[PDB]
Amino acid sequence: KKVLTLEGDLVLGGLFPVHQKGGPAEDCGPVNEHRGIQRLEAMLFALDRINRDPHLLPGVRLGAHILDSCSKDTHALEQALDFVRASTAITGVIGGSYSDVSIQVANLLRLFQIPQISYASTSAKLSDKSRYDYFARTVPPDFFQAKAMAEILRFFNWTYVSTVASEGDYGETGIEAFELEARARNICVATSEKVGRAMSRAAFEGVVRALLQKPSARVAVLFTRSEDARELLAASQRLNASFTWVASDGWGALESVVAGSEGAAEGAITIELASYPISDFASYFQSLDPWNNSRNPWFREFWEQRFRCSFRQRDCAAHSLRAVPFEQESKIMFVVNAVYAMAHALHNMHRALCPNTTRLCDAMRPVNGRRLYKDFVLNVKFDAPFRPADTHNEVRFDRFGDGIGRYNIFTYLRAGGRYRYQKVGYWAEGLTLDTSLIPWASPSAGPLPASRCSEPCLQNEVKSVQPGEVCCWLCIPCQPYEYRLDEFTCADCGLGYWPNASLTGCFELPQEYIRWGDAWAVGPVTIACLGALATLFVLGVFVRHNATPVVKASGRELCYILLGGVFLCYCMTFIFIAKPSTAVCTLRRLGLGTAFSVCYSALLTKTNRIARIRFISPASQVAICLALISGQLLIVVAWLVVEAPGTGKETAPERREVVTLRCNHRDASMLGSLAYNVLLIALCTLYAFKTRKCPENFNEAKFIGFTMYTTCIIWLAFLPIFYVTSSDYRVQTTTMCVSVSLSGSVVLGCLFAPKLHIILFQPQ
Amino acid sequence: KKVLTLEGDLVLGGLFPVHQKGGPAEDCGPVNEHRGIQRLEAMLFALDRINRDPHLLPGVRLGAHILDSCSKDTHALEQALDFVRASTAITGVIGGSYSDVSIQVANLLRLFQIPQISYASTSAKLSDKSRYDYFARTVPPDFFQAKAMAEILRFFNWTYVSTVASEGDYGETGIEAFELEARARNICVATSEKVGRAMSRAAFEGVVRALLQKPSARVAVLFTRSEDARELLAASQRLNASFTWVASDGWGALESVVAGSEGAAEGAITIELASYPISDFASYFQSLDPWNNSRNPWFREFWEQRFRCSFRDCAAHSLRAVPFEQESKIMFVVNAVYAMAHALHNMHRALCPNTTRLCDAMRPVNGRRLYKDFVLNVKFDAPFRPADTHNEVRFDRFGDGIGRYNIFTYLRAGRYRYQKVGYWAEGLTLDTSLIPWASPSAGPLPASRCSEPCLQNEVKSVQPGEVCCWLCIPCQPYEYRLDEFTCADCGLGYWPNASLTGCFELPQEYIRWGDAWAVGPVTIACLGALATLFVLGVFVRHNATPVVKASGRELCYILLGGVFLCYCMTFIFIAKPSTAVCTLRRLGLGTAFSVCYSALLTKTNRIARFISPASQVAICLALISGQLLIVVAWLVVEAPGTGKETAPERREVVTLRCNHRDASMLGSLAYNVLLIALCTLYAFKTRKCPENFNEAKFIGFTMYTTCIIWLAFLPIFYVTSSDYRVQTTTMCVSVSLSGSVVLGCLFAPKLHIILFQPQK
Ligand SMILES: CCCc1cc2c(NCCc3ccc(OCc4nnn[nH]4)cc3)nc(OC)nc2s1
Ligand SMILES: *[C@@H]1O[C@H](CO)[C@@H](O)[C@H](O)[C@H]1NC(C)=O
Ligand SMILES: *[C@@H]1O[C@H](CO)[C@@H](O)[C@H](O)[C@H]1NC(C)=O
Ligand SMILES: N[C@@H](CCC(=O)O)C(=O)O
Ligand SMILES: N[C@@H](CCC(=O)O)C(=O)O
Repeated sequence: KKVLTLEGDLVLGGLFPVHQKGGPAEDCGPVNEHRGIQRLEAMLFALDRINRDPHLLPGVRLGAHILDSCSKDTHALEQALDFVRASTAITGVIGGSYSDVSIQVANLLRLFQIPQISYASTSAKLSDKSRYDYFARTVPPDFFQAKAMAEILRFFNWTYVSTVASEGDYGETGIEAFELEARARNICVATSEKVGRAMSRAAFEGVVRALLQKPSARVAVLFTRSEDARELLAASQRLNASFTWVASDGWGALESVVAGSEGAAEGAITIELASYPISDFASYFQSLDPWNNSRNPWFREFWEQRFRCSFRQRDCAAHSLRAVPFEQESKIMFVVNAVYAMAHALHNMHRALCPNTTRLCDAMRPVNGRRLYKDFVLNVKFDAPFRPADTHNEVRFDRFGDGIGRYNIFTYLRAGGRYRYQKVGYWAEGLTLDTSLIPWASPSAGPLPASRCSEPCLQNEVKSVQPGEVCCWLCIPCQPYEYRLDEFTCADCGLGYWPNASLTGCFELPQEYIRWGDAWAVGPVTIACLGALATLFVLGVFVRHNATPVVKASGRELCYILLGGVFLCYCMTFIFIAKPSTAVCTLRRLGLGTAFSVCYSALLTKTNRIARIRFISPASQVAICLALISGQLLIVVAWLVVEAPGTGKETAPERREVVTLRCNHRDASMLGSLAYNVLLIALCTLYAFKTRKCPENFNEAKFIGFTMYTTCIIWLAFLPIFYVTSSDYRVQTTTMCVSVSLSGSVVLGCLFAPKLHIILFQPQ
Repeated sequence: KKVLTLEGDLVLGGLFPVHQKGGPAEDCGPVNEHRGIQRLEAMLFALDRINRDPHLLPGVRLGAHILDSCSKDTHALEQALDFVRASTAITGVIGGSYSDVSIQVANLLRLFQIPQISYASTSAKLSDKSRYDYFARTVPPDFFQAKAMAEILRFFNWTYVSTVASEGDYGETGIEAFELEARARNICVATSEKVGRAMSRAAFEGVVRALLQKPSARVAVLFTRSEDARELLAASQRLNASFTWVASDGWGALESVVAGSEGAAEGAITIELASYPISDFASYFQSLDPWNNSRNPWFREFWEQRFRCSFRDCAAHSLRAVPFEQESKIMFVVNAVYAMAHALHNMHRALCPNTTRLCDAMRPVNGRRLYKDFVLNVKFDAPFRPADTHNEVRFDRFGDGIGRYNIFTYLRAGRYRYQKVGYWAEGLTLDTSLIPWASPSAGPLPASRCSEPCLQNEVKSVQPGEVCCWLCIPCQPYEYRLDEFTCADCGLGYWPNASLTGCFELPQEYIRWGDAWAVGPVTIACLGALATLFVLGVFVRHNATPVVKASGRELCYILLGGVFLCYCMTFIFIAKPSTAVCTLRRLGLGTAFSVCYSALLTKTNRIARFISPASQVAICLALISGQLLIVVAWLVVEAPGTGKETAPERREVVTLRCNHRDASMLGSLAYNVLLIALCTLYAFKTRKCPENFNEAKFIGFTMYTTCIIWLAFLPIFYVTSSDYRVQTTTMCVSVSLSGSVVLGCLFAPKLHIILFQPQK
């Protein structure tokens, strides 16, 4: 209901938010001590400085008609009728501390052609000159704050965040640009909330809970007014929640937002417009008292709110503004600039429109607002008022009547104890953060907070993206034989190889075979050596005593061939344990049959000659034995011609199983040669059953039959053991040896023990 | 720049979109015919009918001051300055069509206390009476169309959808409400697009292409103004793109939107406010011609545009010959005018009781009184109503209407037409028979979803909070799925049913009686049993024969019996296991071996060296009963049971096994081994004299052979403990061979000398 009026030739209107938006019962409550009173005193100070300037409007004195908007658009629009009710007359309006108020006032003012310059309105909608064609401002739009915030988020690897925004033209227009800029930097948003004009504490707690619903998103982005930010921070403190805040210029660097909720706000990052303090305004504002500053109608209420006193008790005289500290507001410069800009415009008009006189002129009595705005408002160019030493600034408007984009970045920190605000880098055309000043980001404290949906998969895991969400992937493990060729897919190697340590490689593994130094090779080798030594000893004994009647009673040539066969029977253990080659496989295929053929042929001839006792000479006997041996050899030669002498490396469903080196298919030759021997054995047994006759010095073929029986029992009992363990061929070939050696040892003991018994125990 | 003025005692304002929005070049474009001239003539007709009624304002003549908004808010406000310049006087303002114009005008009018009633304005923001405290309307808000659309997009199963909006209050608020309602029902928005105030053809084509980038969403939900819809349809026709359109009342049922783009628009579904046609208005409009309708300044431009003629050969045409199609919202305009008239009549009756002409008290009408006590409390029969209807005019606490809607489809008959298929008041009802593609035998319904349904055997896993999309995953071949999200184990020894929800205990397994591995011995055992029966019969018959007389005992008959029992035991090993079968196997094996070796223990003892016909039998029976004692004690200690086996890589493989472990048998075999070491020892000590027919060296040979067999067999058993099939085959073969050795080695010479060569 109050208005500030100062007489002058030309009157400039003003609009400031002196009072905060009251509650339901009352339209307007408490006073704004920083964004209200100080800005108004700045405008008054600029007017006073202009009115004693000889170079700027020497003969024209500027008046003022200042109103209060009370942070509400309807109240501001109701008050704004005073500017247009005259058509005293108002040339232009320096106003706007909010975007809704500015838009509503511009919509009304454009119908009467009244220029308007704003000092704090940063909405992008106002750059459309087809809708708002009477408007200028000294601040940049919100097109660049979204870019700055997106780059700040991208710097710290924050890819999963949450946006809280306010309702109107500042909050939604800013968040749409932030969402576009996030899209252009591969970022992703989880949830979105909005705050209404009328909101209670319970709804704020609901917003906090909705933010807490997603635990992975620990970063909250705010495009909010100061009151909404204060209430949200208070609610978060009450509910004991912890977030890392990134806020717009609504929070700025105000101390009232974080008053009483210091614990919740610590570690936040905020953006503010770049500015400097003015030295004259401090000395001007620190000399004001209610008994001299009569022209301001809202000063006494501010005095009572500030110093907590009352003029009724006559106790407010002691207090003074000098003793208490002074913290100048950020946008004061902008306010001063706006006023000076308008002044300069009018000066140029007065210089061009009528150069004859210095006072006002009959042509310029009713000022034209189209000419003034279109020609002179947008073409102003001067040096900034009260500029700090060694710094250069300038006052200009773009095509859209907007300012220049420069911002400063602040953190809230806990001192060594009171809380203060510090610069952490500029932002002009690209970020320039200095990470040393932020406490939460020096590495002594800990690693930087995290805001990702899903953690990075391991080198052995692969990524399969879930449809509908880029930021979140599910890790998977590859088969143990599989290597990871690319980030989102892995393949398997060709059989015979194994993944590299880095798992981006294929490597041929260790070919495995039985080795000489193994105990499983040592044992059979020792047994074979002992058998060979025993055979040599028996041969040496028979040779040494070759003239005794008992030795002469038996054949000597057949004894020698049988001893040689026994020796070959033993040597095969050693042949069959040797590393496979081009020659060793041939010996493995040959010697088994050769040994059986030699031994069984010797037995056959011995029984044949005893049974017959034609062609009984020691040479007919040698010929028959050699023919019987050569028969088996014929088959081996044929097999060598029929099949291929070679080897093979295999694999099995269990791919881990190493590629063993084995000989080629040996089915037909071995089994057939089996016949070259088992049939011969059967004939020998038959002739032994027929040799029971004509007893010789011995002719106890009861021993040869027993030998054959024991051999059949032996081998025939290896067949169950084999299938039992068809794997581990290295241990598989630890039965063929130990059966062949046993058969040979049975034959040797059977044939030689009675003769040695006679040789030793009796003279005969 | 032109104004329509009619004199009267009281004046009502008006605001209609007579002209379409012009381009960058000019302020005002071509004339708008349906939401223009028709509505303006409806208002004029309502005023003239009110100005000749016995019961409503009999002594006061109402005037009019009607302006043009040209589809722009800035132009509408510049024109609306005329209403407040008096502060002639304006009693009320029958206001905007589009929501932006209404909001802009209301912001200015609330300052001077001038009531306003709108038509066709459906924005939700206007329901907030803290800001627009002088605004009323006869149409419901946009809070219910979102519900209607979300239920049409759920009757048919659509879940990946796209949205297109117009910049401004109407489109943005509507899309926000629709998104909330869709989330509430599990409907998910694929992509979101916006249309600006000034958009070129390339921008519309870009919007179409952006819609065409995600290809599962084939349904587009438009909540936009009519001109944007027309331009988007033209762009879609040019680029040969096909979608299913769901539109709000901005499209409505206008023929202008679908002029020349019939192919792209076919099959669309739109929503319109519920209304009826008035019959007096048709003849009123159809009777107009430019020579007598001189009070309307915009009529000649409409005539020129409509009939394509120039007044500078215009009299040949007539409006009666052409068909007439009434616009949907004529009733609402008539209702608004009548509501204002009734409010003024009631106020006049309250304040000027003794006169019919205006009195001095009402001379400057008080806006705040008329609106707070008379406008919101009107109630009357809706005028020009159908013969059997009950529509009434009233306002709620927010000055709103009742929410009822109709639903239309666009089809080809060869002319095209709109067809009504249902309505929405509080619950959705629609007839799918009238829709061509929704009718049966036409084919499957158009589909739009993130993921197709999972297979029977598969399970879906999704990220948390992902309510629409689903990622299917195959469960393991041996797992029972608890619910769609998570598969689980079914149970050891069980396999999942065919339906993948049931589970069934696997069948057991035991040797099939026809496997050749087991068949081979059943035959060997039969042959051995036949031989034992033969030998027993021959020796039983010829007891008189001297070969029987020479040895003189019955341990031979015992031994034979034992041999027969050993073969019957090898019959009983290859059998279906049970408790009794386990006991029989665990008794008979030891019994048969101990019997045979005890017998030959007797004969070796007897020939080693009081020897009596009963002492030898007593020793044999004592050794047998000793073995029976041991086996019975060990069977009492370990109760016989049956079990089922399973293991780490068992893959549908079940088994039946005896509860007794293999190693527990070992003790009995140890016993028998010692027995053998004794029999052999004695057979070694008596290796010289042939007491009768050389019957000692044959006994020695038999002892050695049995020792060889046991030495060969024992490790094969331990090595083959791993595999059961080979174990049973080897056990059967070894036992059968061990019996055959004793038989053939000992009983062959006696049979040969008795039968083949009788010489005793
Ligand atoms: C009563 C009858 C006694 C006889 C037995 C007998 C016999 N038996 C051994 C047969 C056999 C077994 C497994 C093998 O797989 C193992 C392997 N092989 N190469 N690498 N690993 C290979 C061969 N071979 C032959 O000479 C051919 N003569 C005879 S006389
Ligand atoms: C952000 O991510 C990049 C990508 O690896 C990394 O190099 C950079 O260090 C991250 N930022 C910080 C502050 O660690
Ligand atoms: C939509 O899904 C429900 C759920 O199974 C189903 O009952 C209904 O039939 C579906 N709609 C149509 C048109 O089939
Ligand atoms: N930039 C803020 C104004 C805040 C202030 O007055 O400091 C807005 O446009 O909403
Ligand atoms: N109901 C639409 C206008 C559509 C019409 O003109 O009928 C709105 O609120 O903007």
